[PDB]
Amino acid sequence: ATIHVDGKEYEVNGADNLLEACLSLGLDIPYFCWHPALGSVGACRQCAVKQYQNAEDTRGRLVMSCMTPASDGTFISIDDEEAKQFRESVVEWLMTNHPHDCPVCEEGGNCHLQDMTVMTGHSFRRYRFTKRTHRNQDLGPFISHEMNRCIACYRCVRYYKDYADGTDLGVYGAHDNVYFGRPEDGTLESEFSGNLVEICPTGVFTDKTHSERYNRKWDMQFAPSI
Amino acid sequence: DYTLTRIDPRYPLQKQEIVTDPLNVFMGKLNDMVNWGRKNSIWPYNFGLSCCYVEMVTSFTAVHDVARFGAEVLRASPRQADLMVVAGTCFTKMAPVIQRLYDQMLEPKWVISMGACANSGGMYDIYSVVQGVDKFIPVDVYIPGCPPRPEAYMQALMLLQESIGKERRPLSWVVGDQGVYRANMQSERERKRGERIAVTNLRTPDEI
Amino acid sequence: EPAWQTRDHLDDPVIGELRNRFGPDAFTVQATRTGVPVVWIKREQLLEVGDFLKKLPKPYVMLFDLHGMDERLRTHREGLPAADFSVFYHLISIDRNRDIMLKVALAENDLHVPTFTKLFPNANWYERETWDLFGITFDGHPNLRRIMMPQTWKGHPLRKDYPARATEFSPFELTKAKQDLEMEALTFKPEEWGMKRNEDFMFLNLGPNHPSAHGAFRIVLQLDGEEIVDCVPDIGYHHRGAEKMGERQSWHSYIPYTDRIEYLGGCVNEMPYVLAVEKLAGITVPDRVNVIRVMLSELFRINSHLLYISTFIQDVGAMTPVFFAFTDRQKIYDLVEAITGFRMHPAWFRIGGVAHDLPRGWDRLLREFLDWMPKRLASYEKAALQNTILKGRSQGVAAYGAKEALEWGTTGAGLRATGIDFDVRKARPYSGYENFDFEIPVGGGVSDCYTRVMLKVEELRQSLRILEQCLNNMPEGPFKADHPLTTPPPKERTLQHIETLITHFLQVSWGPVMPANESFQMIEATKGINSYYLTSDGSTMSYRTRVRTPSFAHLQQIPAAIRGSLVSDLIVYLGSIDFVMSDVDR
Amino acid sequence: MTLKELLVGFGTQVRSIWMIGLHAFAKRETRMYPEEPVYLPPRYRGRIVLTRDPDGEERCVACNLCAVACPVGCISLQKAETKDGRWYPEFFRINFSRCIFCGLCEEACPTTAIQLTPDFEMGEYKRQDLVYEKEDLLISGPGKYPEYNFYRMAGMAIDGKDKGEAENEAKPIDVKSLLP
Ligand code: SF4
Ligand code: SF4
Ligand code: SF4
Ligand code: SF4
Ligand code: SF4
Ligand code: FES
Repeated sequence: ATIHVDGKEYEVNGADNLLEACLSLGLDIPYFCWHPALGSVGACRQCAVKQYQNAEDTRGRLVMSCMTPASDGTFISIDDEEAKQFRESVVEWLMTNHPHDCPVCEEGGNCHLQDMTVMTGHSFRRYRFTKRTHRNQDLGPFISHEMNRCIACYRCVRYYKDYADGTDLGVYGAHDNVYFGRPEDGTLESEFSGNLVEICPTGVFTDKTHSERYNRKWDMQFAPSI
Repeated sequence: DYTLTRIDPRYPLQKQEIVTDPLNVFMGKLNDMVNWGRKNSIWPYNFGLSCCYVEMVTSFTAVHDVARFGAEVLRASPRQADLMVVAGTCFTKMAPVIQRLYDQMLEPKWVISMGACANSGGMYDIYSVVQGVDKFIPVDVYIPGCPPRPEAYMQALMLLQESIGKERRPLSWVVGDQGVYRANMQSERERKRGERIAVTNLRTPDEI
Repeated sequence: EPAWQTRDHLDDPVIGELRNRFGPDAFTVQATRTGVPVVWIKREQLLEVGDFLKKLPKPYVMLFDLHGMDERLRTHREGLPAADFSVFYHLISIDRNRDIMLKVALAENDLHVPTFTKLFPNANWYERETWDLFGITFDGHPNLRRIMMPQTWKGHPLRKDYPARATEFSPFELTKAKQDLEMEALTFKPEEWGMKRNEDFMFLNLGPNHPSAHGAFRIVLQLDGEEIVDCVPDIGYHHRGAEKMGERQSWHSYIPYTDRIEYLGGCVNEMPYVLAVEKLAGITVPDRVNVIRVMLSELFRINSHLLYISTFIQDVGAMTPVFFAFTDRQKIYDLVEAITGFRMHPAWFRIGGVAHDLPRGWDRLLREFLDWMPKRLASYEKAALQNTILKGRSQGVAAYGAKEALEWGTTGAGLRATGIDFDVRKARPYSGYENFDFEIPVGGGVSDCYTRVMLKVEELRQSLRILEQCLNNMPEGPFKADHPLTTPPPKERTLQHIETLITHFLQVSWGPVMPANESFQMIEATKGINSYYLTSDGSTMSYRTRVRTPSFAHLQQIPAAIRGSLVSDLIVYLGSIDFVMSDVDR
Repeated sequence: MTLKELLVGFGTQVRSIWMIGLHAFAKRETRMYPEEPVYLPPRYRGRIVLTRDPDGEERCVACNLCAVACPVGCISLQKAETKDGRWYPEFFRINFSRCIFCGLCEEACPTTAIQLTPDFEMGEYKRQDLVYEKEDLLISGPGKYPEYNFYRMAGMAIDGKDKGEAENEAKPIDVKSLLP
């Protein structure tokens, strides 16, 4: 297929969506809800680009790149002013309830939301009201739960139910009182519950074994191994 | 609480051994008066290397007046000077020159490291900088700071002064023990920790 | 259009002249944020382009910079010629008040460039610098020896594969044999350095230890009786590896390292680095930030000029003005400690602004220093500068005209003593220096030591005028920019907002992500023109940090003016240059 | 030289001698250390200490921002957790032989726990005593910032501070609540 990003022509796989096609080319598009192994559901509304109908179209329309197929002759813009404003607005709307917990959080320096707020340029806060809070749950000796830092991106429920076929974790609640976790306090039953520490873009699910002797990612001497 | 050092040609060519204090009250009074005369007239070596030397000569001026301690002669030859102040960075090219200037000095000699560069290499963890002046010469008094303020250099000067005031050196080279005795004084960290911990409030940084 | 916008300068008349001379496809323009036209030229046409620029109607008489760059690890090389190494030449045309940057591409194996010394004599040390740190060989150089490191060294540090840290190397062992061979390496033998020794020429060695404030270095002297017939400076005794260090630290953490490039500038040295970083990030600082930075730069300039005058007077032989001028430096240090919090190296500038706001009461200390200064300066002049013995020591000693200053790259009072009115603060205004009323002094046309001293005294008086103008009308507003890349964000918003805390968390730990671009900024330092050239590959680190300093050009200018004099004139000339070894070596 | 330059030179030497005598009849500019204590500004960058909460706890949360923001890398620490869940440094050491007193750690501290007091007398005999452990850094008060508390702003629940009890935090609404 043939796409045009900011007037520049690119050749991409026609079956894939615009988000993974543009991320394959090295272009930077924000995203929270979409995962490469889980598919697109269009939840977080963070991946907005401005799609034009034809070449000589100036108005366009704000679409989501994860739900937009990369068909032949597609015309989109990433760094459009309205698209950038909407993406910063989505970051800000996720910021209206995020707790002031980054120094005391295990995902600090490894947080997708941290990189994604810095990337979108959002640094000024104009929210002066209260922030919602949630009680935590005891999710066994491996996963530590902190429901305050969630952004309701629905990655955990999608992975744990559709992919891993786990049955003890889910979403409850309502409009802004969504609760992602077990129906009651107890250990997570699935044998693939460890991948929630990286499926979750925030620090809701953290490695408690690492959280005992914690240090940041830049302090880690890493190696590849089997 | 004393250390015996003797030199006899990896640098330095000397070994330290823990020895108790031997210190005739006439010899003790002679040693005390010799140490008093040595500590009240310390003749430094004018050695211009880096930033810390500029702050050393900022200590050397009228607004600070290190001359009050009898430490203002500032001889340009290593033979005429008693104290070597490594006030700068020990570069790889300048390390043998520093070693030679230390070698040409004569007993008694003392070494004051000025700045993080001369202390441990400091902020320059680079290929051409030797990480610390203690890698090749012994050091008596260390000063931290980048640069240390001039009054800190006088503080280290007094530190060296009571270090000299409680050390034993041979009066003559023909009679007595020739080894150099240096007191293992209690360090300033746990000595000042009695009043450093009790600090409660400081002036807020929004005022002058 | 803002001053940080990416332009290629295709409308530059020099570009059209090169188009008409060499054809349309002989070269390739490059769009950067350096503010100068950057032209990628072929290697064999380099000398032809140099001749064409030298013989322009308004010629490019100055070789401002000449260095190399390791382009092996550079990923974002879109629109650029394929190269594993590059060599860039920054050439300044004073008459046009412009400059150009010619870049020559080199492969990984064929690392030879035609020499450039036949057009500019400063290309000798510039090409020795390029060979010393990159290994690039220049065909036809008189002597391509290591200038910063000893000849008994392996590898080239500014290559991208070299280990930067001494911890990667073994700990420095100094055995008896190591000390013997290191002292043997410093032994000077005339045939290698090009002395070419009549059986009467006395050979003299000054240094490397230097009982003065301006670093430590060595000069080898050939003496026909008491006449200096030939001399070549020996530098590299203060090499701190600052550029490779700039490849190691982040954008934010590098500022204390820019502090100690020239240790008599402080904020004056911090200014071009943060200006180039703000050019990279597209940050437009508010006017209050500009006035604060101007105030600190002028204060440190007065400090450096006071120290230079004191050390020169002490070199002549009067020892009391060093005490008085250091008391004045203590007053300046009182104000600087009150504002920033440290005496010589404040490290107080930040990307997009300053570290803190001003304390309450800085105007009182500024007023006190401003009424303390001028009577002391007048007493300084009437006590030592108008002395006839000092005039006999200094007037007519190591003099050169405009041609010798231009061809050797001399800037500052060394260039302004020739009557060439070239100051950065007036030719290319930066940081709101146009909102101040001040004069640029010029000499009669002869660069004596006395002419440079009076030029710096008049510069001190003009800096006092700028300080008074800043104190009288001081803007009220922010002390940091509103850009999201301002590092760090304001502290109270970090302390009680969450996205500001996140921006702080990712800007002090990983570092800010500057987009992949090139930037350049030169300023009028306390000793001349100091320039920062920063190339970023889109990471949180500087891919290339090039620092050009005027003391390098002055030290290379030294043998062209001191030839045919005695040794006391050499000491007076050394004391009257206003250099430091950290400026030359860095 | 001519006779005129000789008389001018003699006059300038006499003038310089007279001005040196006039400065000799002036007041001393010397600040007499150590009898006269040095006045240092409040924001003077000197000895690094670790401050305390107004409640009496240590203000550090072992977030390791100062260690990575330190360009010399002279900070080492390890995070530890109490039974309630608050974060403190298990140990904390600064290599003062390496520290350049650049103040980047205090600027980068998100809890204002680490500060630089106006104190400069840090000279030492041995380099081993220049490593200041956590015993030599924690002071009895809040230092230059007298009323800040990170845990009052923090969203994490600790002892004496339940969920929703922080600044600008509503009470936790349960998902089983009958209100729509
Ligand atoms: S808990 Fe994590 S993965 Fe689940 S919706 Fe919230 S942010 Fe997404
Ligand atoms: S998960 Fe929340 S508290 Fe943790 S680093 Fe990310 S934004 Fe901060
Ligand atoms: S410690 Fe700092 S002030 Fe002293 S020589 Fe090193 S860089 Fe300069
Ligand atoms: S002042 Fe600078 S060098 Fe010292 S500990 Fe803090 S960040 Fe490190
Ligand atoms: S930056 Fe502050 S809170 Fe974080 S580890 Fe350092 S001292 Fe502790
Ligand atoms: S990534 Fe497309 S809406 Fe979430």
